[PDB]
Amino acid sequence: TPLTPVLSRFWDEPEPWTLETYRRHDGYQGLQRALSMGPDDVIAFVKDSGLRGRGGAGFPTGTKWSFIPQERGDQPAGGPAAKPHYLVINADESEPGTCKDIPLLLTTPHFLVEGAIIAAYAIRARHAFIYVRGEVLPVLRRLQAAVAEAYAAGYLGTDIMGSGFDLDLIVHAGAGAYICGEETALLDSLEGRRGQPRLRPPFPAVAGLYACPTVVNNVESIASVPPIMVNGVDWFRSMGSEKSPGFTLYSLSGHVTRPGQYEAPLGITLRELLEYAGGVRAGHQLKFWTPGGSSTPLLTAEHLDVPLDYEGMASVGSMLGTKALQIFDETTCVVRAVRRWTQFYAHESCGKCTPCREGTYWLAQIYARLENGAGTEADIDKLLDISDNIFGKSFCALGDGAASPIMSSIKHFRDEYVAHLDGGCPFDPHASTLMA
Amino acid sequence: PVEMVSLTIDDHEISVPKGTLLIRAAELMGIQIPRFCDHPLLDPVGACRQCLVEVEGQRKPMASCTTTVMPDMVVRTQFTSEAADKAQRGVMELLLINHPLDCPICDKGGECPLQNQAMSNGRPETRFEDVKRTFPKPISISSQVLLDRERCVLCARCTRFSSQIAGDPFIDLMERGALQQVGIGQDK
Amino acid sequence: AWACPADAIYVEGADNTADERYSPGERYGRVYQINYLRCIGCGLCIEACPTRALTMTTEYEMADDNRADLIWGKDKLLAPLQEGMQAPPHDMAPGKTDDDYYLGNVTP
Amino acid sequence: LELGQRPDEAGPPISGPATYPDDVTESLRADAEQIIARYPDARSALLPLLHLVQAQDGYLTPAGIGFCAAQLGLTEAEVTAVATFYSMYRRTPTGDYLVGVCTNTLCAIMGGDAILEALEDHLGVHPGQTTPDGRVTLEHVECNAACDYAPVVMVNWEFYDNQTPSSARDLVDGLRSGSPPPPTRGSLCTFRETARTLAGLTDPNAPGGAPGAATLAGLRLARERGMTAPTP
Amino acid sequence: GDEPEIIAVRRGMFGNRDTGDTSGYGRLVRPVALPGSTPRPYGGYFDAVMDRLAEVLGEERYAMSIERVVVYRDQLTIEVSRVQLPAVASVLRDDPDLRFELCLGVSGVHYPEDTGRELHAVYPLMSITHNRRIQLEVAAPDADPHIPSLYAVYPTTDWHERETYDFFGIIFDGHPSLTRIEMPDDWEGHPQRKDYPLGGIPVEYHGAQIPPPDQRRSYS
Ligand SMILES: Cc1cc2nc3c(=O)[nH]c(=O)nc-3n(C[C@H](O)[C@H](O)[C@H](O)COP(=O)(O)O)c2cc1C
Ligand code: SF4
Ligand code: SF4
Ligand code: SF4
Ligand code: SF4
Ligand code: FES
Ligand code: FES
Ligand SMILES: [Zn+2]
Repeated sequence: TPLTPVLSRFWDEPEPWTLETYRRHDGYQGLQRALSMGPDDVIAFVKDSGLRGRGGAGFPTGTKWSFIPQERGDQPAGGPAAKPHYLVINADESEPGTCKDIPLLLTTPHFLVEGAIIAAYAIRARHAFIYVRGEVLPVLRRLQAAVAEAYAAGYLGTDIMGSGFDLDLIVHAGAGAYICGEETALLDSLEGRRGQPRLRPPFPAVAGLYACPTVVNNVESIASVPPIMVNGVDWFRSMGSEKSPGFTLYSLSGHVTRPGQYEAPLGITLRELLEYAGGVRAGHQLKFWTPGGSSTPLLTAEHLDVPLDYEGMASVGSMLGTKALQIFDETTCVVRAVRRWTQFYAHESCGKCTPCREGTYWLAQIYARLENGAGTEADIDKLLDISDNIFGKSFCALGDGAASPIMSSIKHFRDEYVAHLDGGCPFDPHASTLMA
Repeated sequence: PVEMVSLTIDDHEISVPKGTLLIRAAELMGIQIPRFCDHPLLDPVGACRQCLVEVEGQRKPMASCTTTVMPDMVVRTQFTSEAADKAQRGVMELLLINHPLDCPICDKGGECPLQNQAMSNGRPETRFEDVKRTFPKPISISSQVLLDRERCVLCARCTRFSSQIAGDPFIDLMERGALQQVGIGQDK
Repeated sequence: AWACPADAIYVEGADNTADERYSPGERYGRVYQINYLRCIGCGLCIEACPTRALTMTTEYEMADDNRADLIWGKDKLLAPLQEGMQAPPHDMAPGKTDDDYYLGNVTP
Repeated sequence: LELGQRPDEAGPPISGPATYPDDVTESLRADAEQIIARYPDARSALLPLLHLVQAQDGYLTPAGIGFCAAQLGLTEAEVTAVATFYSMYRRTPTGDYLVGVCTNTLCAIMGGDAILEALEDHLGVHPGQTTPDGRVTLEHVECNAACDYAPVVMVNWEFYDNQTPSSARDLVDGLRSGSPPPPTRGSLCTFRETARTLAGLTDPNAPGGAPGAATLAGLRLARERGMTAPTP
Repeated sequence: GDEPEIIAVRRGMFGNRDTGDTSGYGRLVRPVALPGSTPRPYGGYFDAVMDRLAEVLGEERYAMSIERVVVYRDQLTIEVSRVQLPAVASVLRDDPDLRFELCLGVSGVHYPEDTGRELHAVYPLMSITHNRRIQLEVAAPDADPHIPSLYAVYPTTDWHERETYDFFGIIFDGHPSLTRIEMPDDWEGHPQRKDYPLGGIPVEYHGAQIPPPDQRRSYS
């Protein structure tokens, strides 16, 4: 399948982030089309679009919007008024490997701004929030400038284009916490609390921000909305599979020549993406890779030609995740990479769980002993059992994400794990440093 | 009229008021599900993950302390489900790895829910040959209460009480990850 | 004392404050009495002790004309101070901690 | 008494000045009112407020915790619980430039570990510590969503892409000695200014932010091979 | 009855009779039930012994006499109905196929929470001829602690009926002389009843004393 620049389309232009450039390419025409439609009509339009969550869950965004309980023509009484609806855009992008949201926001933030306005109109949310991680300050500045431009241009505030719709968009600069990227932890951090996941039910659709109905969407999911409001539904369905239609950003990174963001239809196999990138780092082969971020199970060359869509990744046993596509070649030690990911998870666990907290602590220590040569034959069986005790038992999916690299790496490279038992890591780290 | 829902725990049927938590139903039926963060008088939090049980139709084990009964639910605890027992024992193990070897000197010794539930639902010997987390102990959070953070299982019962029951949230879960620890602000 | 079937041991703990430390760790046995008119020599106490602090020597001669004199306190039960030992009220061995004492890595 | 955490504990507990001067509190109150004005719920402003105080000082202090608690009607305990949870709220005096080498798996094994070791040996400062000059604070950061831009290095959360140990050493030398090299994909400013920006009290219009090579790679390949969208 | 015999109801986790050292664990309710009737295919020779007992006793009499059959830990316990005890005892002793010539004694046990059946008497019977063992269990209420004395059938029950009367107050009516054997005849109360206090004294110590174990805490 070929590359399909849609969001990437405007880039390479001078100052593409400016509202002028965005308008120069049909910018905000989709918003006009939306406001010409009824909110429920917009929700149905997106549902027919088959757009699915780009934040890793893969959930259909249209149904997610439909779950918000608007007063669909029924007014049993004038009081108490229905709780306000909130649209939170998950501009947090902190999953390892995932670097698609940040370039998009930095280059064409008006895509996300228009999508957020359209979505808020769809769910009739009077207020919307862009929760963007604090470690991407350039993206924060770009997004704030874009929101200010939209306010000045009349796309935000009250009576958007005289449509009677009113929306106030707030850019919230979250502090450093990977877990905050998860629903109900995003909301908790928005509420000025510890970014820890909530107990579900109740779900954010009824008990979200400030205990009011809320929708949380990845910036990619929202940004894909304006492209489909124009060009119609059939255009979007023309890309990817029937169960996973549309285009998506793939963040080729790691031991691949010409790494970057490739906008391609869903289902493109890693083989095509590597071919476009020029293949793996010259003089080396593909050892392993993460389709999604570190949260998704590792994959090896055997799956090199599996379509990168939700169905295909599920068939292989992994998850499409955030299309992080982290690539690693022979020079890398799978034990080293998994140890670093486990350290990341231990650093990122909110601590609420016993499984995630304690098990990630233990796994980090075990992997440190493996890499240092203090490992033992029982350490591999431990790693496996501990991961089993973490996976599925933790409170949120971060525990499962922490377990996933360990389980997959063991399954694919028990040989390398055993080899580490001899005297520690045999691989020379300098071999993988891009000759830096 | 209160609505009675009915469900089978293990293989015994029971009727309980709608909205009842699985842990409460098991208590009424006489099944002892291990639990740390659950408290009948506190709003459930599902933190420790100790009360996991297998429920038909659910891929994951469900924290019985957060699961509301349903009119046809089928529940099998560690007494009648190898998966539930394995999950609970793994959680207990992960709970004990960082715990201090303080039972002889711990005040809670002999009356410690962790000791009793490790005996009833824990493995007999450790696999944790690694290094344990450590904190300075015991630090004083008030003139009356000493806090030994190493023994803390981060069940949040102290904090959840000081927030819900008494409106005095002067203690809260500080820090993040393995470093998370109940604490007062600075000196207040 | 917990394991004694005859309630022949009375023990009370106290904190090992830095100014006056008697044992490693944060607790020591401030008051320790054995009522040898209730002791049955079963040996469950020494089986119970998690520190080998309590042993049973082969010495047996014991008798008195007074009931009270056979309630042996900490002073009578403590082993004699041998060569290389210092007075109990002193800080732990340099560069050592409770775990070192229990693992046996302590020397005079 | 000696309540609370011991001062020497890991992840230094919030410490420092106990209270702000009257003028500082007045300016902070103005800024905090401005911040709180933009949220439906007052407590929702806690994270920005924590940034705001972290701009007044170089790091979170009991004075800042108390200010936020008073502003939002929370107890100092709740504010401390929120503050200690997030990594960007540094708990020690932070230099004018927070140099964070991304040492996550990808950026790490692709050079990041080498970059961090080189900076530790060059500055002498260990991760999390600050230079004696007080201008550079070395730290190691998790993935910063710049993976395609390998060995990324953040300077006050401004990107420096495709760094190398020599390049990173030159960057830190420039920061320490004065003239800072421009970020590859951002606009550099002092730590206090970035903290104020995170609170949303800084002008968003800033220079830099060009897409860069990696972000364009896909589009450039599409141009070369003429790949495009299917069109309506 | 047919359900297992609940002898005590313990509330709260950790086997704590009191309110609980830690809040929130006191809501568990677990009845302590001694095993109920065993399904008919009794193991070993128990099945044969019960078949013979039901053959010698009429179906009506067998139903009236045998309240329960419990095969626990490969041991057979016939919960015999009171009043009928002498008849079944005679049948067991005299019948050639049963022939339990050796009654080993009478043991009293008290179940203060077992309504209407607080007092139990256990008759361990052995047949040397067939090399078989069984137990008979006879329940009497605390308010009517009378039981038929087996003195005519098993003279050895004397000094066992007397001992169990002394320690529980079970009145084995028909016994030649049901006088106290262990306690002084002037003694008040029946020591082995659960309500009867242990009667210890505090153990003295320099500056302190340890109350008897019954007064102190326990987690049974
Ligand atoms: C630990 C964890 C971290 C996550 N981080 C992010 C994130 O940074 N950005 C994001 O868009 N989704 C993230 N998610 C997914 C969120 O749950 C997200 O709100 C949900 O998948 C909906 O995304 P959608 O808009 O693609 O449907 C994370 C999930 C977990 C479990
Ligand atoms: S799994 Fe980890 S991140 Fe998720 S709630 Fe539990 S401790 Fe927090
Ligand atoms: S809290 Fe820990 S040290 Fe204290 S008794 Fe319980 S298990 Fe032992
Ligand atoms: S200190 Fe608080 S969180 Fe820790 S175990 Fe006790 S009640 Fe639970
Ligand atoms: S030998 Fe020890 S345990 Fe046994 S009764 Fe005497 S003091 Fe108690
Ligand atoms: S008691 Fe239910 S998860 Fe902790
Ligand atoms: S690994 Fe460095 S930015 Fe992602
Ligand atoms: Zn290695």
